[PDB]
Amino acid sequence: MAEGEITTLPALPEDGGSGAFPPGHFKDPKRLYCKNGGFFLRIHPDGRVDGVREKSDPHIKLQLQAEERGVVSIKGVSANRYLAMKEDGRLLASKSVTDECFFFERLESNNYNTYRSRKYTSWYVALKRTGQYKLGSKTGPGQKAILFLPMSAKS
Repeated sequence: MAEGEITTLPALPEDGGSGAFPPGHFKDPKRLYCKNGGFFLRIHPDGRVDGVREKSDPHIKLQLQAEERGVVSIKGVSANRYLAMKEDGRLLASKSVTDECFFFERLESNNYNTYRSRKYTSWYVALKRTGQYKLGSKTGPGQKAILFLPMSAKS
């Protein structure tokens, strides 16, 4: 009956944020919790990307990896696929990584993170309120769907 995996509750591990996010936190998976509509990102094995409020889904355990400075490659653990944004706006995942699998990460002044697309820095990643994936064409500033809260599953 224990909700979620190893519990969670609001916390703040490593309070030494005197800079940004140097290499030292991409060793454990990270749950992407969307503050808009409260929805956790979840990559299905079929590639279909969709968010869900069921934190008891071991499919939301995405393995992130820091590549260059500010660049971070996302990867699915159970899905075993790298997220990829198409050119029209359809988001999907594949076993082979590509140049569209990168996402410029940027932390704002609100403890909220923001993943911006690379091959398309003119659009950010954001889900809908019904748990569906918002087209990368309707995404943009003004919408708070960009306020993500990737919590590391340390403990």
